[PDB]
Amino acid sequence: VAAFLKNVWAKEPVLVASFAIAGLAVILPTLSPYTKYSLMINRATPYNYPVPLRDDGNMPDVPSHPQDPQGPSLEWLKRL
Amino acid sequence: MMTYIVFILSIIFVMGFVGFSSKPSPIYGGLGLIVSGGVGCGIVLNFGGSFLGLMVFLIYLGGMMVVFGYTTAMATEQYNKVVLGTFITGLLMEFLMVYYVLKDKEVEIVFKFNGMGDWVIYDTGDSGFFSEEAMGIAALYSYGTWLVIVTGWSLLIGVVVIMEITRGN
Amino acid sequence: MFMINVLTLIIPILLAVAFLTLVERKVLGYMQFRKGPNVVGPYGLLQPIADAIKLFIKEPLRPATSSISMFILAPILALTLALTMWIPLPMPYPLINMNLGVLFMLAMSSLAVYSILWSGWASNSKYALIGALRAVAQTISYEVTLAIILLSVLLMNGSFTLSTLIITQEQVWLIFPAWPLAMMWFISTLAETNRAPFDLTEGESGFNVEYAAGPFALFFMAEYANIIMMNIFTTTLFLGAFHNPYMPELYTINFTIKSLLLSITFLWIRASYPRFRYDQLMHLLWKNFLPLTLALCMWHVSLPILLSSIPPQT
Amino acid sequence: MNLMITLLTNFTLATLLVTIAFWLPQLNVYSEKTSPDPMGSARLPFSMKFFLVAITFLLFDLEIALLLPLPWASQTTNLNTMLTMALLLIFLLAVSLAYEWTQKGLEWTE
Amino acid sequence: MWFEVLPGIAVMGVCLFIPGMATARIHRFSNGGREKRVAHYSYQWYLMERDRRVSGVNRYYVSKGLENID
Amino acid sequence: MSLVYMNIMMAFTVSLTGLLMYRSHLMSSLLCLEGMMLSLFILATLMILNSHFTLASMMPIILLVFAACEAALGLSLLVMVSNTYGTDYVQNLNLLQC
Amino acid sequence: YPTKETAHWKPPPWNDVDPPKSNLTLNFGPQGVLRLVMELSG
Amino acid sequence: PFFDVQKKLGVDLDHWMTIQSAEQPHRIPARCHAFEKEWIECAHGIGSIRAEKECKIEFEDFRECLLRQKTMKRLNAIKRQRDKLIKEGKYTPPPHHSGQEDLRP
Amino acid sequence: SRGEYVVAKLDDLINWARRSSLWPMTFGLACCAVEMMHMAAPRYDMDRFGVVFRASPRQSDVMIVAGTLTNKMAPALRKVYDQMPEPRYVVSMGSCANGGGYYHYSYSVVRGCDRIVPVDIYVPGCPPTAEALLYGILQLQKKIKREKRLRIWYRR
Ligand SMILES: CCCCCCCCCCCCCCCCCC(=O)OC[C@H](COP(=O)([O-])OCC[N+](C)(C)C)OC(=O)CCCCCCCCCCCCCCCCC
Ligand SMILES: CCCCCCCCCCCCCCCCCC(=O)OC[C@H](COP(=O)(O)OCCN)OC(=O)CCCCCCCCCCCCCCCCC
Ligand SMILES: CCCCCCCCCCCCCCCCCC(=O)OC[C@H](COP(=O)(O)OCCN)OC(=O)CCCCCCCCCCCCCCCCC
Ligand SMILES: CCCCCCCCCCCCCCCCCC(=O)OC[C@H](COP(=O)(O)OCCN)OC(=O)CCCCCCCCCCCCCCCCC
Ligand SMILES: CCCCCCCCCCCCCCCCCC(=O)OC[C@H](COP(=O)(O)OCCN)OC(=O)CCCCCCCCCCCCCCCCC
Ligand SMILES: CCCCCCCCCCC1=C(C)C(=O)C(OC)=C(OC)C1=O
Ligand code: SF4
Repeated sequence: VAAFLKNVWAKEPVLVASFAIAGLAVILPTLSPYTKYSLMINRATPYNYPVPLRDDGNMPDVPSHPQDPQGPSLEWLKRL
Repeated sequence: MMTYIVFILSIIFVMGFVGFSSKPSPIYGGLGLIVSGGVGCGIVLNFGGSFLGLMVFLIYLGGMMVVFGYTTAMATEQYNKVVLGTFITGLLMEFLMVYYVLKDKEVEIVFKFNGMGDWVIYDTGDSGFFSEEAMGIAALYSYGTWLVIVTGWSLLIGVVVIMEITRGN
Repeated sequence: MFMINVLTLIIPILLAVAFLTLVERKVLGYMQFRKGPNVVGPYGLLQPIADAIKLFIKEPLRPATSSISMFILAPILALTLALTMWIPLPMPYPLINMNLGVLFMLAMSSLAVYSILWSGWASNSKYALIGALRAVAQTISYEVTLAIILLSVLLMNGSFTLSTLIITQEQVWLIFPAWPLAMMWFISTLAETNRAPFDLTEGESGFNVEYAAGPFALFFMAEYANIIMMNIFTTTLFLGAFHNPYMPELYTINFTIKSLLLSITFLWIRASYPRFRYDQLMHLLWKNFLPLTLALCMWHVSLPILLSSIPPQT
Repeated sequence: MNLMITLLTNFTLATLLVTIAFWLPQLNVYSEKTSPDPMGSARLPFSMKFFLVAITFLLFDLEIALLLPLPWASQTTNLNTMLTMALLLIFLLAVSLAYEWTQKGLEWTE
Repeated sequence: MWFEVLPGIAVMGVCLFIPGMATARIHRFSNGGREKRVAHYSYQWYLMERDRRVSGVNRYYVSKGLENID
Repeated sequence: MSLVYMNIMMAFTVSLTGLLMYRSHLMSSLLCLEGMMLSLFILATLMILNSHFTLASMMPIILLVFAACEAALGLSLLVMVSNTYGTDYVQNLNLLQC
Repeated sequence: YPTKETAHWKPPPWNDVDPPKSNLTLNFGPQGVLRLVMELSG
Repeated sequence: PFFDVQKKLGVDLDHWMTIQSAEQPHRIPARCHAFEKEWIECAHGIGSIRAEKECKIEFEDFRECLLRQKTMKRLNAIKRQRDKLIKEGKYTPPPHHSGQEDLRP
Repeated sequence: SRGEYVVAKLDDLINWARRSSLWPMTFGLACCAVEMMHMAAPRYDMDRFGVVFRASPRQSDVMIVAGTLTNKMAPALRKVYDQMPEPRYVVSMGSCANGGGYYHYSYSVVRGCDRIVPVDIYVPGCPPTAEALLYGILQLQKKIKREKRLRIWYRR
């Protein structure tokens, strides 16, 4: 597990680098704390028009204006 | 005349097929299919298929017809009436199609075809900050999971198949 | 007014290719402890003109061609593709600003093997055909790592737009996150243009030996246009310069200096190494560059996700 | 439209230079030449290995064609699935290369 | 000595400097002293055709500001 | 319907009748087969781009890839025929009459 | 039922294997100076 | 044999690319989204035999959205009559159909 | 006259371009090949005259016959000469190529390469020095400089 590894690093350093970089690419996004922010930034990107809701009278979480407090915010993106 | 330009390309497209379907030699037929691929790519590009047209260049022409011409040049050792008659037959049938659908603005071979320029069938809006075709191809990794699995498996199996049958053992 | 812009693209291409031959002979001279041309012009500046006039009045070699038509089409295709590779190049503004300029260049460079193949078959020499098949197999082999390295870099760009690649590199050169991609890219562009140590068309017959001095000169100048173009594309891709939009000539001077140094680096690599054997650069591609290229493609897919550094689409 | 003008200009300049290079030295009256190759007249022997490297190019080029929408696919909101399928496609290209290795397909043009 | 190669490098560098300088000056001449409008997406083309319609001279680059309203 | 579809269907039928009437070479047959595939690509592409059906924009690429793999397989079969007879002539492939 | 058309047909082989029905020679001539005759096998 | 594995196991292998009115990336509608939604909501569940004769109107509107045959036939008729009246000289086109009207926005 | 002046200036132009871009094909037969290699070596450096090092025979302008021509190779010499495009010149370098040399009375040597090909410059020596060969190449350039192809064409 250690003599074989030094053997293949002596013989085939191209392939050892290949399998090592591939293993990092596989396992490292599951261990990264910033994988969540990739998802959060891709859903924060407004490609479509924010089609507004008809005010039935009881929607306390939906704002009446963009500058209202309620609604989704992007403080985390400006700060990080 | 420029409002008919895609139609004009399509005419050349059909002409290019009468190039290789008449089968002069597989190398001139390869050249005719290359010219056909380029003009059919132009047809694709003029509807908004930029990525699909560059797939016609990179993968059909620069990828596959390279291998056709490569394999063909390793055969048919280097140095007809039926070819010439077939070519003029296909050309005269295509120009009779052109003459009919331009004199009548309508024709019916198997289906009814309008004779106006094919600009009339388009949409009059915008797609915003994206190509819709680019996002539909980007959806191959988000929505096309089964399609990716079966295509990549078929390509791996195709590698295995070519290595099995080209060995002779 | 646009036609003037096309001519001011493509006539300076031919002039730069003309004087690249002089620069190659001079630089290969001084690296070989001798001088290059300094008799014909002052400092040899009339050597490309004299050589062009010599080649265009040399006797036509007059081959018996298997096909006359493809023998005509192969220089036409070579020069047309070597001139159309320049039109999306952002330096700082491209002639044709297209959304998929990277993929356009990859496609039009993938079409360049037909000139080699058609000229090899259009000759009656079987050994010239064997050399053409070897050259085509070499070129299509290194196109694989071209496409995959180029994809792995454009995962940091966000699009296939070549002008966006300047915006991508405003804070740092893209050779810093992608120097292994840069070095395999650079050797792959060295093997695309059949450039030494990958020049087996001069290693012991070329695919275009049946052409006369004029048409072989046209193949030669299409090859050097490809060389300057791929060095400019590598400069745009990994060494992207500062761009003030009110002063575009700063970017033009900067990418020009970097592309000249990279073309001279091609000249300096051919003054340094012996050739590969043909199987040895096949071994270089399939067993060395392609596994690293696939591994780094996995890395450059997963890396903007794990660091939250996905570039924008627009 | 500007692209078609530029293609026509590049193709026309290429055709003009090819016409000049094939017909400017034809004006001379040099001499008629009688003129009566490593292989003499033996037919071109087929190489299985050049065909195999061209087919391996074709199959890896199809796998590349699958890989080409990744700079767009990274913009999705189903990123776990996108990353899984991207790593699966590059891994299947690597498995294709490994099987091409281990059955001696990359040999004498390695 | 080695600086004898620099005239050819200078000629070739001027020949590479010409296309970008030319296309920058032609874009500023053809577009009102400004950059050429980059319309990669149909929204950008929509805004550009709206500029061509609101200019009144069938030129997209002729911009109309607050002086065009009351 | 639209006028370009007439030409793309007529191209498919021309490549069909070329593929359904062999002359001598199997390579010319494979070229007619790939012309059929190319016309299918163009026709699918013009429909999907016309209809703005977004998810089927990945469809013609798929139609390319499989069929090009198919083309690869066909080339391999031709080469094996060429490694038996020296030529890819379709009249050599007549042993299975008895 | 043999007819005049199908009279030249013989029965197929028993193992269903038909009999299989060279290598390159190059003259690298005098074009020091050496002439070489190569027999290559790929 | 339609072994409906996808409905049995609850997986979605290929239903997503099946119709134009399905969930699209970036909520991009097809040009005939509304017609196809109306034809599907008409013909749902009642079977194909009843769906051919009972949902003929929605299906004809959707096919005429897809291929635009009646629309292009009408444009043919109007353009042909206009060209005939221009040839006879009994009609003149307006300035806004000749390009002399300083477009709207 | 005007036409004589024009064909004189065009003769000067094409002779300049031909003598300033000579491409040699060197038959490296014998000991004179070593001295042609010294004429390419950095002291003398033919490449600064526009004379490239080892152009291919189907694009070369001059055939330098540098060595002993034997009877077994004289058809190969003549075949390479017949494959050269015109204008082609022949520099005979050294004594064996000039007249047979030290092997003149041999059963197997062609007594000078001028029995096989037409020869323009005879460069004497055994071997001639690299400087003497470069002298012969500059004399060949001077011979090209006084050619009168278009003046004779205009006067015929
Ligand atoms: C773009 C601007 C320029 C870019 C740089 C290029 C400038 C220098 C160019 C010099 C001239 C080169 C001329 C041609 C050379 C051809 C020969 C050659 O080099 O072949 C390639 C050689 C081939 O080696 P080889 O063939 O000699 O080796 C023997 C191999 N076997 C045993 C199979 C026979 O090397 C490579 O293939 C490497 C390519 C680049 C690799 C970059 C790796 C970066 C590091 C990754 C991580 C490593 C650590 C592990 C993981 C850690 C994680 C935390
Ligand atoms: C899990 C992550 C994803 C992994 C898959 C993706 C990888 C990306 C790179 C693609 C590589 C494709 C081609 C791989 C072929 C491997 C088989 C092989 O090459 O075997 C032969 C080789 C000996 O070479 P030989 O046959 O003699 O050829 C002449 C050269 N000497 O034999 C060898 O050289 C032995 C090779 C195997 C040992 C390599 C060990 C590297 C270990 C790195 C650290 C661990 C990284 C994590 C992943 C697990 C690796 C086991
Ligand atoms: C973007 C920039 C691109 C630049 C490209 C060009 C780079 C190199 C520029 C040229 C360098 C210097 C050229 C000098 C040429 C030789 C001049 C000369 O001395 O010629 C002498 C010759 C005979 O003279 P004679 O009178 O007989 O002498 C006896 C005197 N008692 O007389 C003659 O031969 C007659 C006169 C010939 C003159 C030829 C001049 C050179 C032609 C150059 C063409 C390109 C010019 C630049 C183009 C781009 C800019 C517009
Ligand atoms: C109506 C009248 C005109 C008729 C048509 C003619 C058109 C113009 C043609 C060019 C000018 C005509 C004269 C040509 C040269 C004649 C003089 C000459 O040969 O001078 C020799 C002199 C160098 O002396 P040299 O003998 O080399 O000595 C070695 C050094 N010890 O040589 C030198 O100093 C340099 C000579 C350079 C020759 C001119 C430059 C090259 C040609 C440029 C124009 C054509 C090509 C354009 C570009 C083509 C593509 C790159
Ligand atoms: C043997 C025959 C002769 C061989 C020598 C000559 C041919 C080979 C060399 C030239 C190759 C021609 C390539 C033409 C298409 C290239 C792809 C392309 O158009 O990409 C650019 C661009 C896509 O980017 P994008 O920005 O998304 O689109 C504009 C949206 N604002 O899209 C656009 O800008 C679209 C512009 C309008 C559509 C252009 C259509 C071009 C004409 C049809 C194809 C012509 C070539 C046919 C022959 C091919 C080779 C045999
Ligand atoms: C349109 C024509 C423009 C001028 C021709 C290209 C520029 C001059 C290159 C001359 C040249 C050199 C120096 C050269 O060394 C060489 O041999 C390798 C050539 O190929 C035959 C050449 O063509
Ligand atoms: S002239 Fe003398 S040195 Fe030269 S090749 Fe002959 S024997 Fe050798």
